[PDB]
Amino acid sequence: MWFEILPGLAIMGVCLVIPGVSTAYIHKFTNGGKEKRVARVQYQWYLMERDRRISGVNRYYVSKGLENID
Amino acid sequence: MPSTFFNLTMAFSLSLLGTLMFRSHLMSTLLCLEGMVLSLFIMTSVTSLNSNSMSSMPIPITILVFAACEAAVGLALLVKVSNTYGTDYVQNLNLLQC
Amino acid sequence: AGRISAFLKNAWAKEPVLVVSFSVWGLAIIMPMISPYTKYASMINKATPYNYPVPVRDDGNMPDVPSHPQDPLGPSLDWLKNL
Amino acid sequence: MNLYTVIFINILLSLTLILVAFWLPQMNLYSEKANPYECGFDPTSSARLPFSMKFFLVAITFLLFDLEIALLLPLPWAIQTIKTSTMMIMAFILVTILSLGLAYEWTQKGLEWTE
Amino acid sequence: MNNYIFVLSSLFLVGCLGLALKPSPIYGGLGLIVSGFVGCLMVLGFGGSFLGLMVFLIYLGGMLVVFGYTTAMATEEYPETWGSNWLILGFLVLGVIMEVFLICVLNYYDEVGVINLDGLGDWLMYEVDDVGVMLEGGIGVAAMYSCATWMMVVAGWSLFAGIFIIIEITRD
Amino acid sequence: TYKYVNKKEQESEVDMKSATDNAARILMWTELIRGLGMTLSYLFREPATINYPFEKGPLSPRFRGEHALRRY
Amino acid sequence: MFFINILTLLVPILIAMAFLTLVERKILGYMQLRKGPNIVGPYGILQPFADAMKLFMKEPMRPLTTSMSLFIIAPTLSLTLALSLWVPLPMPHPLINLNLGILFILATSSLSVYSILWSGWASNSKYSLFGALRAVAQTISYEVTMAIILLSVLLMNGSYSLQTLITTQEHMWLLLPAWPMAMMWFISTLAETNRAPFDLTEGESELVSGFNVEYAAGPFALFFMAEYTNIILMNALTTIIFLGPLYYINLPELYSTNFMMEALLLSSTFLWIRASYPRFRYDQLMHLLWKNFLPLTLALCMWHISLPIFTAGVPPYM
Amino acid sequence: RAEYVVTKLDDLINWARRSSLWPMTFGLACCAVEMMHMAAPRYDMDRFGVVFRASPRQADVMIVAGTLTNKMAPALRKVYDQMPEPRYVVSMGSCANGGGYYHYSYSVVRGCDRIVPVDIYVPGCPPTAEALLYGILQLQRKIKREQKLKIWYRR
Ligand SMILES: COC1=C(OC)C(=O)C(C/C=C(\C)CC/C=C(\C)CC/C=C(\C)CC/C=C(/C)CC/C=C(/C)CC/C=C(\C)CC/C=C(\C)CC/C=C(\C)CC/C=C(/C)CCC=C(C)C)=C(C)C1=O
Ligand SMILES: CCCCCCCCCCCCCCCCCC(=O)OC[C@H](COP(=O)([O-])OCC[N+](C)(C)C)OC(=O)CCCCCCCCCCCCCCCCC
Ligand SMILES: CCCCCCCCCCCCCCCCCC(=O)OC[C@H](COP(=O)(O)OCCN)OC(=O)CCCCCCCCCCCCCCCCC
Ligand code: SF4
Repeated sequence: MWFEILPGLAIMGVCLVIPGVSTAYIHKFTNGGKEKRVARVQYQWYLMERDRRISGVNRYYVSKGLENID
Repeated sequence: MPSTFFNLTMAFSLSLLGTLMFRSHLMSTLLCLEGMVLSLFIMTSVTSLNSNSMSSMPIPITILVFAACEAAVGLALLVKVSNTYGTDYVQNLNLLQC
Repeated sequence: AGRISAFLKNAWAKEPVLVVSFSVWGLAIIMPMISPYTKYASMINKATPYNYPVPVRDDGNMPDVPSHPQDPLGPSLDWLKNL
Repeated sequence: MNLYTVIFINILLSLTLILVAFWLPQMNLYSEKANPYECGFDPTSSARLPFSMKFFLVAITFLLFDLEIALLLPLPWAIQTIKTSTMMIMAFILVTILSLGLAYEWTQKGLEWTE
Repeated sequence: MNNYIFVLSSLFLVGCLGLALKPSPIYGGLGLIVSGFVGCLMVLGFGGSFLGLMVFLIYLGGMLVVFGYTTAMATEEYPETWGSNWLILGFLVLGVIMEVFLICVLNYYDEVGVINLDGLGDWLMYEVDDVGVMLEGGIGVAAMYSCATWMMVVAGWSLFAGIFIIIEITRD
Repeated sequence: TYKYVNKKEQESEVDMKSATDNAARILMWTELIRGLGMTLSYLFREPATINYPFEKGPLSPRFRGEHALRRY
Repeated sequence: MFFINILTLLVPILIAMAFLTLVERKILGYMQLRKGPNIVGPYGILQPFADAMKLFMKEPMRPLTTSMSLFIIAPTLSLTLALSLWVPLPMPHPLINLNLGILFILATSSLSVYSILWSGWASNSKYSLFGALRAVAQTISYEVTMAIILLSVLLMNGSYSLQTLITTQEHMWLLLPAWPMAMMWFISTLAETNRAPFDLTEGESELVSGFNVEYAAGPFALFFMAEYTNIILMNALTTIIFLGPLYYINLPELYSTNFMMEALLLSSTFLWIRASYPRFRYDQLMHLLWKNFLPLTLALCMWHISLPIFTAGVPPYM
Repeated sequence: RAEYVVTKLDDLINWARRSSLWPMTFGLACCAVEMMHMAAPRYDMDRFGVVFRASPRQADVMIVAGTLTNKMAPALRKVYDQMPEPRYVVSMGSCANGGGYYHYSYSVVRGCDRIVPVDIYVPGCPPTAEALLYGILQLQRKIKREQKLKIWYRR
């Protein structure tokens, strides 16, 4: 009957869920538990570059807090 | 930037040579005209971006608008030429010499 | 007018796209001229701080400008806060 | 660099697919197979003759309207301006004259596919 | 990754050379589409993306209408691509050799400094405001709506008058 | 006898409510939505397809098939 | 890790479009009082794979009267543009985050039109020429309409990005503020994808196969993949722009699920339209767009210029 | 063993070609009326994976369904030749089989096998749509029996 289309619909459903979820998880894994930190403007890019210089491991996502100040 | 600007100036020169040297096709001449237009657009955009002349950034849009107007007029004239003869040949339109 | 009403009703029955387009064109012309919120858009875009506010020297002859951001002087944004 | 790599990966994927399509199967090429189709008969013309399209005025109008589109597209940054009254008036005038040109062409039967 | 803009400019030069060499207008429109995409990439590399995307979209529409017209009237039984005459190919490779020769000459003659092989990719972007919001291309094109209303109105009148012009030319 | 298939008897004049109904029919694509509903009902019906080599199509004793020579 | 991200974007999209072919055949069958394929797979799920293997094991059959360079370039161009168009979509985080995402979408769609045109002209046949000219007319009409629609909708939005569309539709959809733009955008996506009612480029009845009439198997499969990928993409773009899925900062999985459900619904809507309606004439499509949608969308573009000014609801730059 | 791997690969390609059979939108007469009755919802060829394509470039099998006239025969031969290489022919009905009712006509090719190589003959006038579906499945079995890779390997 009409529910015979549901296997193909479910395969399309999982194949459309997979890319966005995988992109979010890969962004988290690459950025260390945080999001991508998109930089639309030069100020945001400067913040990213400053964070990369501050961290010392040349990774902008390694956040440095109050433990650096005595 | 100076190497790229030299390349863009040479591209304009090549498109000008294409415009001046006809090969039997008014459409190809119009194509060379729009190649000159594209070269000028890229030159103006690169110059404004390099000099940070955001006040002069409307200039490429203006030249694009007027260039598309002239391309429109050229296509209309090519339509009239094709209706007159049926071949669109610059050597075929020659009867004004006398 | 009878002829105008009959023409508009016939146009609304037969070509109800040009009627909608002209009505929307007229509404988009008229509505900024009668709305009480028209000045607020310009004031919001003015109050949006895309640049650093460059401080001025203290010659002691201007009492209008503040001396600190936590002062009653200056262009407060309570209109936008309560808008 | 990332977008460049994705573009090159998609291009290489399409090239790999068409290379597989061309080197995988068995080829048997002869003249009647590779002749142009023409619904089971030999074509009378060469399929390169003039075609004489009927919507040429609509195409030129499309060029002009595409450049009007290019003019209208910086509006999302234009509405962030500090004046907004001259901006609103200018946008109204631009859309109005574009609509007036379309209306004049419609009245003069420009978009009617003259045969 | 330094000479990326130079590679793009060379590709633009090659595309304009093909357009000058004048194939059948199908391939002329192809060469202009490639040159438009390359110039878009050059503008994007030099700065704001709005101008490059604008010229790309505009030339896509333009070459589409051009393709329709060269199918309609500017066509022939055997539209020459580039190999109908060996002179066209020989002249293309001659222009390529001349381009290489001239850039080598200008690299050897490094007194003026227009093209330098060692200094290529060093002077692409001169000075940029590192910290700052609303400094990209497209803000000025928006400022055409508020600061250059004369530019806006002459462009709009050009398009309006152009509609009237094309109707009167193709009135027949 | 005969009948008309597209001729209309007189006219329904011009009215604001009828004009609004025609305007909504044109703008809201009502007959298109109706056709969508019809094929949606067909989607939710049961198909007439038989499983071919296991369920054969019905026939009749008069059916003309393959020839044969008979015996007493 | 980025190449793994590219794989997890590209491979699910290709499997999704193959099963879109399966879902299209089954939905059309069940609306035609028959079934879809149910023999090749357990429930027909192996039918697209069998079709793909047959098409890639038939010969490509290069013709005599054919510009071979463009004849080969065009289908690969179409497929790579479909995937490149799939690149910048956020669900809710894009693979490639672009400031001018919608402009990128428009440029890539126009280049796909060029792929169709070059295929039609290169396959030197009269039916291919007919299909190419019909593609020219169709893209003229929907290009001008689509540009105006996106201008007005993104004027209601802020920048030309798509994460900004997510944050705009965080509280409410854009369908309720601009539903006429949504209707005209749905029709324009049909015209962009060359789908029924107004396909007119692969017109099986007016022409034989349009621009694919000389393309044998292989590159024909490439054209089909590009077309169906563009179908899923236009429906995905419609649900990102107008039917905004629920977004929460803590978990994006419900955003991805909501996006999936609405994209599936709009793809099934495309198949529904194909089952329901007959074909336009390609001059009637141009007349319909340029005489109904273009004046209405010009007026609505003016209305959406005026609306944030008189309501003071101008969106932020970021 | 290379024989086993080659046999399984050949079975895979035969399965693909038999599960995706695309006949051409090409008929001639009452037999083609029964052919679209085989396309009808009852004996769903699309359920079998059999779907018409208009162009011969996208076709796999020509179902010669009708009377092959002398005036028609160059068109049928040209259309068959324009197919890509793995192509099959199902003659359908008495006309396409051996001329049938018009066998002694001055204008009828006595069987379409005089023009194109016929893979499967389907008898009837008209054969029922069930009978044409039987011929289609018999063609599927026939191309299931093919051993191209194994013949190549022992070649
Ligand atoms: C009275 O007078 C007469 C007539 O007048 C009325 C006649 O007419 C006439 C002629 C009569 C005939 C010819 C009869 C023929 C019958 C008909 C005309 C009617 C039957 C109906 C139709 C033709 C309409 C069919 C309608 C449909 C809705 C069916 C759908 C059809 C489609 C073509 C669309 C769906 C698509 C497909 C079937 C194929 C889709 C699949 C692919 C292309 C596969 C591509 C996918 C990939 C490449 C994916 C690969 C990628 C991957 C990642 C996969 C991974 C793979 C792995 C192996 C891992 C005669 C003689 C006549 O006397
Ligand atoms: C993405 C979200 C979902 C979208 C909808 C998807 C589901 C529905 C799909 C339906 C089937 C679509 C398949 C293709 C159909 C193609 C035909 C078609 O649609 O033609 C267009 C038809 C054309 O109709 P036509 O062509 O028959 O018109 C006749 C015209 N002549 C005689 C000149 C030929 O309709 C339109 O153009 C209407 C467009 C939408 C209009 C919306 C107006 C909304 C109201 C505005 C404001 C009103 C108040 C005014 C101010 C008041 C102030 C107080
Ligand atoms: C079969 C042949 C096919 C040939 C045609 C290929 C078409 C490709 C797909 C369509 C492309 C249309 C034009 C798109 C241009 C890029 C759009 C864009 O906005 O790029 C800018 C973007 C970064 O800009 P923005 O978003 O502002 O980010 C700043 C802070 N985030 O990103 C960037 O700055 C990245 C810049 C590079 C992006 C494009 C890379 C293209 C690489 C070349 C491809 C073709 C090579 C030649 C053929 C190969 C052999 C077949
Ligand atoms: S065999 Fe019989 S049914 Fe078939 S085409 Fe001939 S006369 Fe018609």
